[PDB]
Amino acid sequence: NLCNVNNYYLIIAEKSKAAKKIAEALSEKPILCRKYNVSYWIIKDHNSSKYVIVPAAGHLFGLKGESGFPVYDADWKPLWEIDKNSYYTKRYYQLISSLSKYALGFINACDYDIEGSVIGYLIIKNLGDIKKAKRMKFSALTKSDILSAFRNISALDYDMINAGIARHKIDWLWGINVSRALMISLQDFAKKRVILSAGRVQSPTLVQVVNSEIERNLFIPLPKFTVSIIVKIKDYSLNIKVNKEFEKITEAKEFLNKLINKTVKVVEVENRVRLLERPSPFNLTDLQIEAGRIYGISPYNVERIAEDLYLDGLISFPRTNSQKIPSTISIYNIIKGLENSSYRKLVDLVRKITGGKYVVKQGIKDDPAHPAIHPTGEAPKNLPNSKFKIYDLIARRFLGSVSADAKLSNTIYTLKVSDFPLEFTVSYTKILERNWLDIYHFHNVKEDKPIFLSKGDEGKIVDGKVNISLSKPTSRYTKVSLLKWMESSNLGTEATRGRIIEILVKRKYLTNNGRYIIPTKLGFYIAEILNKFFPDIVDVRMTADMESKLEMIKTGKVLESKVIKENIEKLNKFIEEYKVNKDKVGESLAKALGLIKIVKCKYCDLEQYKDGLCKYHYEAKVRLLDAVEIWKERTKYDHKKILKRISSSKSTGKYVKDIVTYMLS
DNA sequence: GCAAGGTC
Ligand SMILES: [Zn+2]
Repeated sequence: NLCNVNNYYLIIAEKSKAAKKIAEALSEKPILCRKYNVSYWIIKDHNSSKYVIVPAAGHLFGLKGESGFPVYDADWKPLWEIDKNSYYTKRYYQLISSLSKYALGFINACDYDIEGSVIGYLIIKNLGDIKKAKRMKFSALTKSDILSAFRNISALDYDMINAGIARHKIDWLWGINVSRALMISLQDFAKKRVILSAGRVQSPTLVQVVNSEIERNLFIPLPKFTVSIIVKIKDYSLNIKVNKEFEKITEAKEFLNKLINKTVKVVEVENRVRLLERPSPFNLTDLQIEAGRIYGISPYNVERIAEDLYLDGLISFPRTNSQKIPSTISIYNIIKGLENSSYRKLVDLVRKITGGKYVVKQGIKDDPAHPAIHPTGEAPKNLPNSKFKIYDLIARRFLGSVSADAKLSNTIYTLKVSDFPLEFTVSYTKILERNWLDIYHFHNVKEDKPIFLSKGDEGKIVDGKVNISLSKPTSRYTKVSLLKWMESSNLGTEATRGRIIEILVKRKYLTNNGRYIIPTKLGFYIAEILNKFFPDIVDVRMTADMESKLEMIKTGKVLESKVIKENIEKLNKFIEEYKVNKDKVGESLAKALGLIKIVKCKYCDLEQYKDGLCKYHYEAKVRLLDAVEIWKERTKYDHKKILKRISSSKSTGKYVKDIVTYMLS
């Protein structure tokens, strides 16, 4: 049988598609084999050496520690021996273990990042011979990249491996201990056993939602005033908002008074042609943001649809931060694949506006292991509309990036009020060449109605208004805008961000208020408890500091052992200081879950704090009265008018509106 | 039991 083979080198890939692609790169007829119901590949013909290519399935090993508190040591163990979720990995473990027995040497061909180095290391270490190990380094999954990596096989980068291991240790230490400190404190106080968690990523994310929700529910809009004018010039009546703001309504009224009756004169005309840049290809964060804005799909669902499309061979590997396509990726093969599909009409358009040359508009962000998300060229069949909407975004985004920047004709009129130092512009845009706007057609570009003015034309300011504008709070969070905030803060990875948000929901820390996501009462107190006794775990700075130490490990500037001991010092010091207050923590937690029931606020479910009000409803009144004074000085309105306008604004925090409502009776 | 991180 063809699948019998001896004296080969064992090439370990991170996933089954990567293994297949490597096998296809090294032989034109690689041998498909099957054992423990896992596919693997034999190469009998690559330059007179034998190779077996076997996929892992993500991590096959994970840290495992003792039970109890606190625990400052853990061991790598088979994931299936500890986690019944990842029982899926056992058959991969068994296959690789079997194949390692006859192998002459081992090559880690997992993805070229910190986690890939660890996955392959632990597999070779525990199932193979780490003394006979080498590394394959490729940043894309093309034959050229793979065969070049294969030719340039090097020794293991232990600095990269140790950074990866350090990341696991740090996250295990803080995640497990602090999560246990939460559960153990409640257990000793309330004699209740509930699942509570904290972590380097999930907890700064919870606190962000909680802090924003607090400031928002306490927000009072403050008033400012701007002036708009009516300009009669020739057949035209122009309504112009003057770029000047006023705190006091009286100085806005004096400004408007000084503009009315004055003459305005066109002093400059500029006809300029602007290029509107075509988009770059998607990274997962861009795709999540766009799919959210255009279709309302949640970032966790976008991640899993993108995965299904990639498992179907329709798009490249989606868990990528890159917005770049490297030169080893055949654009021609994608375009001609998309020609043999329903997109051929758009391809013909791209071929037209480019003169037949497809140049990717390379984005800024990179990824060491993968290029940006792009269609493979394979034509889809039987995509439910939800999976087609994602595929179409990716394909039109890629096709748009290989097309042409759009051309805009801007007519800009500079008008000056004669007898006053005030200039202001009036402009309309007309789209010369839509170009990518017809391909990635998810961008509305406003073409105003043309206005024909000439240098020397004059008009009168015949009217105007003082316009009030009320200040605005921070916006509410959606799952996608939270995703965006995490990426912006460098929390999580393309894979974990969606999932970690869903963890915060499953722990009942956050919940869905329709479109939005809002903290629960449990979430509120967990943020407070964690900021009080474990503030490091609640700041995005912990990830920044950890990333910095990890880059030092990767570059030979520090030892993993130091970083872990330092981490243990900080955690333990908090652990010591914690288990004195550990019954207050359980107490706060007991209140958090509604076990210590309490006297409720006059207006909500929170615990009353002063004058019959919870601490936030009390602060809402303090802040309201301060604001009401500011409104008085600025607007000259009477008290009832101020309240009723504050009660009218969607910007007004809920807690404030409860008090205003009451003040109005 | 709990993290964050791979992938299924
Ligand atoms: Zn209250």
